[PDB]
Amino acid sequence: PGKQISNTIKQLSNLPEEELPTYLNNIYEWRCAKTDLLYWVDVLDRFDEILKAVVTEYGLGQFQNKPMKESDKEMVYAILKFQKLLVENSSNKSMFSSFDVVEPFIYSFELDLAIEALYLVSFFASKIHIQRSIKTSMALMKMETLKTLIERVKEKPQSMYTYYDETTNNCKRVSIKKAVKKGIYQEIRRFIHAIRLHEMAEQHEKLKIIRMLAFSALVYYNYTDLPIDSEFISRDLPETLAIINTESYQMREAAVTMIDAIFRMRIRHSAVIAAMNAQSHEGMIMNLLKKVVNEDVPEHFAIVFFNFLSSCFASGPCVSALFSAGIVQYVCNTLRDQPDISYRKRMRLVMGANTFLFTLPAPFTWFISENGIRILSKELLLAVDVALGNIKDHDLLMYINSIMKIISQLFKNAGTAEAMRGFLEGEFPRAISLILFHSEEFTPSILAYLFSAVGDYIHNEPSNLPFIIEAGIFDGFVMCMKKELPESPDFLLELPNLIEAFFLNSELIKKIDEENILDRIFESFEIVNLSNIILMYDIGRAYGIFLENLVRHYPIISLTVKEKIYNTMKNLESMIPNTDPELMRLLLGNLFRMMHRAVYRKTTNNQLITDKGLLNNRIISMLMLIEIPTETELYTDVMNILMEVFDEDQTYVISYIAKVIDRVMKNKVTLENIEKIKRILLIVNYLIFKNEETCEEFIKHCTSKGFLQIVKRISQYFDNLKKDTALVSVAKNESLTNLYYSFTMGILKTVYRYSKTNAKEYLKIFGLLVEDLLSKTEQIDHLYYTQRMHGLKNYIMVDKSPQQYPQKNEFVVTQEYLMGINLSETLMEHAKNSVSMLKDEKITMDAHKKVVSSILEVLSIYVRGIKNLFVPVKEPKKKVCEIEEHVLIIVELLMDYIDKSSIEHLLNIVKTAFFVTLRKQITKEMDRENEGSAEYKRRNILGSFFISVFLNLPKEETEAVLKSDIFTILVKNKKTFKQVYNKNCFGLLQYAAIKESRVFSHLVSFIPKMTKQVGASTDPAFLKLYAVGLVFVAMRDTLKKTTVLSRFIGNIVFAESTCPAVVEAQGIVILAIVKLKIEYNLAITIEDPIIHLNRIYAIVETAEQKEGLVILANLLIRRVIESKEAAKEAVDTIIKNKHLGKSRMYTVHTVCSNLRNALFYSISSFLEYLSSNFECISAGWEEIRHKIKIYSGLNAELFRTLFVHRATGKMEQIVRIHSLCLLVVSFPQLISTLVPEDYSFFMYFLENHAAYSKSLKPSAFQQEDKTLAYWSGHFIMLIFNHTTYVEVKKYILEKVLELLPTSINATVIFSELIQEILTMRFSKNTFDENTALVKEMNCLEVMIRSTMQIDNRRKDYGSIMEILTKPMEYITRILAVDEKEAFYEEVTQQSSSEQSEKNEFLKSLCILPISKLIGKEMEIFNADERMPFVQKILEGSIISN
Repeated sequence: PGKQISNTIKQLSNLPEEELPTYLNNIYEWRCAKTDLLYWVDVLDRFDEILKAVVTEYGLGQFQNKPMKESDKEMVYAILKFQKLLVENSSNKSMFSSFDVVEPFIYSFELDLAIEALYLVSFFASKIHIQRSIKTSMALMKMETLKTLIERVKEKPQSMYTYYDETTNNCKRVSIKKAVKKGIYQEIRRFIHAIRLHEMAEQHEKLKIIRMLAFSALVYYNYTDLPIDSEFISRDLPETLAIINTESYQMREAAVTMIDAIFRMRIRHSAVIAAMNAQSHEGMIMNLLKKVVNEDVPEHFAIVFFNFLSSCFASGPCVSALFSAGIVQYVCNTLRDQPDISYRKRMRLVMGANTFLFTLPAPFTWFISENGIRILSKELLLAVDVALGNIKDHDLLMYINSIMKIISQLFKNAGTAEAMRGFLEGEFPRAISLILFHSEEFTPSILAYLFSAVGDYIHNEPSNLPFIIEAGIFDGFVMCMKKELPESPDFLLELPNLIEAFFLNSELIKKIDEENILDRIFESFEIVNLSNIILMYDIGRAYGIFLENLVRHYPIISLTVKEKIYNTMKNLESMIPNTDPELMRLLLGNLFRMMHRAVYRKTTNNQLITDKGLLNNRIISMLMLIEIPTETELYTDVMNILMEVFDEDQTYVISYIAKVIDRVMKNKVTLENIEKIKRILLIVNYLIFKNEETCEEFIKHCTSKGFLQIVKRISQYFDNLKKDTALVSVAKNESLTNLYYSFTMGILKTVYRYSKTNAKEYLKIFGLLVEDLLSKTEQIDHLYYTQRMHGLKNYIMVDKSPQQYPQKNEFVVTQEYLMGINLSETLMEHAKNSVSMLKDEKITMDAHKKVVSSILEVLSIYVRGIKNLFVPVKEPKKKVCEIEEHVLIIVELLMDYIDKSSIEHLLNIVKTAFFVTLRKQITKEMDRENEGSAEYKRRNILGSFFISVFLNLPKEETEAVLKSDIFTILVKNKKTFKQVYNKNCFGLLQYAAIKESRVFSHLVSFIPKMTKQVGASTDPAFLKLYAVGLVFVAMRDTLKKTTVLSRFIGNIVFAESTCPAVVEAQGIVILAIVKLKIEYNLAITIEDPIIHLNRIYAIVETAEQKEGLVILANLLIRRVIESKEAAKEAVDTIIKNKHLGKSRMYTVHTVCSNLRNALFYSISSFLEYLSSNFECISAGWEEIRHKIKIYSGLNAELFRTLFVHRATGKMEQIVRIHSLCLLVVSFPQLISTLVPEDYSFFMYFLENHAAYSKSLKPSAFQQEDKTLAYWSGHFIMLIFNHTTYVEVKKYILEKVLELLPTSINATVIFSELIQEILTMRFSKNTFDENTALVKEMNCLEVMIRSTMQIDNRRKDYGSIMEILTKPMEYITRILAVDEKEAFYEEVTQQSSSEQSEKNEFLKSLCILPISKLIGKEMEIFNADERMPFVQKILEGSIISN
């Protein structure tokens, strides 16, 4: 911002609309630096909205108010002109959203509005070729609307106007000469424009310049993807240059802007130069230059024209042509010949120069050869000698700025080193000395470019340096620096460069040391006003690099630089506590980011300027004063430099921080001191954590008595902080205790993880800290026990075995460390005392649960690595048996207080008590003999207690651990078997039953007792248990037992239910019973399942997750249909699927897992297949040598009976037809035996299929309607594809042909029916007979008859035609082609939640192959079991066979 910026913003925002033009007219030109548009957002919005109000008052559609007020027009005219004036010197113009209002001003009746708005448009879209981002801003209006102004305006050019319109497609006139009423005299706007051009001819020159402005604006939006031919440049460019050369100024303004637009896009610059006459010395732009220097031109047009020239000077060939014309000699002649030209003319000349003296090197070479530099010296000296003794002339100082810059970039460019020859010889030294001696009254840019050029020339050669020196140049420099320095960025940016350039000589170094100019260089940081500039630019990095290179090349002043810089850090640290916090935050950020690169580098002489002790003193003094956020860059830099210093020498750093923290500790207790200790604890935590490798001395000092006494005093002070809550709140006390404990944890982890840590020395400090902790525990206030006990848990955590070996959970050496402390006695004391308070009822029950869970986990993970725990081992059972006795005592003491937070730890305890057994570390014989053991009976009675405790909870909590391997042995006892069977928690029963065999040994005996309770049990768990038990006993009896299955006789009847779980249970029971009956002789007889089937279909409507219901229904129905031979052949095909792969498959287990469905389907079939056609399975003994459907026993009558079911509801009919599709796909042979009369029922299928049109989508539809239509059509087309049945196909093709021409939708859907009939090809020969049958009936005749008969004049008629193009074309292509290639041809040659989930479920439904159907249906029976005893015993049977 600034002073004028905000003042103009507020004036344009507050001044009334009547007074707005009055103040606007004062500011004729922007005499200020380039700004940004983001500050005038409010001004832009106000001007835009008042423009909307004005134009809406005018109508924006008809311009009804032709006689308009002068106040509003003057207001808008000034608003536009000065908005433009503000905006040419602005930034970020892609956000300009006021563009949409200017279009009606172009067509407005007052053409001052139009000229101003089009001037704004010209400026805004003149930058398209450079920025290219104004596409969004200027896309508010079309680029095609204003094309009515291609025609040239003459003296009343046209009294005839022709307009072109649609539909009529004719051109005619509308009278304009009437002009009776102002209302009627892109199309009414075009009519208004016609009236403007014809009726009002007095202001015909004005509308003429309007038309040029509008055509130019169209060019500016887009110069159009352009018809660029040779003739385009041949007429457009010469006509425009003649326009500029001959006619007036307003229109040549648009002309020069548009030719600049044409130039900048950089196309056809060869023809542009050729027609441009730019290579001639007197080209048209140089002709304009002569005109401008001779006769005055308006400032706006002059600025635009010279910006056009500057754009021209950017391109290569263009500047080459201009230089060949002699632009350098031209401007040199104009400069030499007359001194009376204005400063602005030479300003424009040198702004051109700052481009064409750097675009190409040849103009620079000729300029050097043309004595140009000395001419510049002459003009500069005369300008400055006129300057002296007079008031501030803005134009003169801007000219001097321009001279300084042009010389600065001329010297800086590497290829422009030709100017070094004539600097000293010319009056450049005198001019630069004069500039230095009067720098106070000059623009700071003058001085910055001066310093830049001086430094560059000094660096160019040291030959002429003294001639600079004793000429008083350095004297003038020093006396200039003595006065208060300018507050400019570039001045202090370029000062170090000249300092180094002077340092190129030793005498200058000794003199600057004598005069100490570095004082100001260093002090440049601590200025509040300049601090903003320091924020903006990267001054700190520049200072750091400068000082680094200075000390690198010149270590002579290293001592002085060091002393002065440390004095500067001390001075800056002095003003920290007594200034606004953000000020030190940002100043310290700057100072640290500059010392980051200034000090601690790897170059030479940096070790001289890196002092560890003093820098540590200053950094610690900084640290104990200010709080620093983590995410700030200053935090990162201070951490980086401090860790580098610490890594340089850890010992002195830790010793010094220790003594400083002790000394500040012994002072008064203050909250600021609390912040200091907090931050010091945090920083020591980070430095401990970041330490990758540690020296042994650091570990020893951490174990030194001084360090531990410091830490114990810290603990004492923290306890003092715990004295009162008002000073340190409970949250603050908890936080400080947590951070202190975290420090202890970190140091303990570091010392333990240290290589070959001294066990005794580490245990010494560990014992000291734990005894301090337990001493602090006896205090009555136990509210902080949570973090203390978490701390002791972490103490257990740090002393743990590395467990590097995978699948290893056992203490390596930490067991002895743990047992050497007698922690068990402390556990006993804590347990009894906690139960004592439990009797005292002063603790919340949930708090009691969390306390006992904490105790349980402490004990569990304290003992889980104890060796030979519950192991009957002879020698080491002296104390581990005592530990087990303690554990049983404690668990007896806490028999009634096991919570969900404790059940996992109880599982951990039981896992530890049986670790080797469940990990199969037993030999099945050592376990078989270890029954008579003290540890064995102990763990038995404990397991009894755990079962008793677990059975005291509701089902919800027990569901978490319903599947644990511990129960496999817990229920293995028949006593516990029946005890938990009485508890009715059968999920454990199924899981352990799958995982264990003796549980089945008892369960099969149990089954006959509960065979009677099955009837209408209405329980999921009981029924699934019955099913799984029956199937498992059936397979076990097939495994050469047999006689057990024969003894089971009974019968069960079922009732009706509405709850789903009951119906899935009944369905699974039917599955099991029918599958067992069809395969094996079982005396249990059940009724006809079809009643339960229609139950399922009647109920699937309301139930959720119908996927299970439908899949079980389909599987059971094919079980009913299928026979043993069909299943055996299907299993054979499944085996052959892998058999043809001939992979390696060395292990039996992987093959069994991949084919679990084949194994568990019918074990007899797979066993006989492996006996005869054995696969390529190594079988654990070398390698083995390796190597149309007709089915019987089917139930076709049931299919026929369900065929005429004719249900009513939507979803169950959809399910039934899906089942029909699946069964016919699986079993096409059943359709062959249907009654020859049922074909009349296909009417329903084809009708409800054709009722809905998927192509012509009707609204108010349901997704279920789409599903029904798709599936109904799919069923019949599947009959076509998958069946070789001719007569039924002939009958149905008849029916479809008669029903086709009934209606338009019927015709479309029937043509699509035939299309999908012919598209996907089931088989080659079958497709051939299909084609023969379809051609025999000659469908084409009648269907094309329907094609042209229904032709009617209607809106959707045409759309129906392109819909129907594809079917006949495809049929004709197929039919005409012979049988051989016809098969080879192709085409084109929470209510919402339930609805969404059921729709997605319907979408998921599709046809699947039988094998994965088996897999997913019997996943329920296997319960996704991986390695049961079933697979092991089957592998044994296979191996033995």
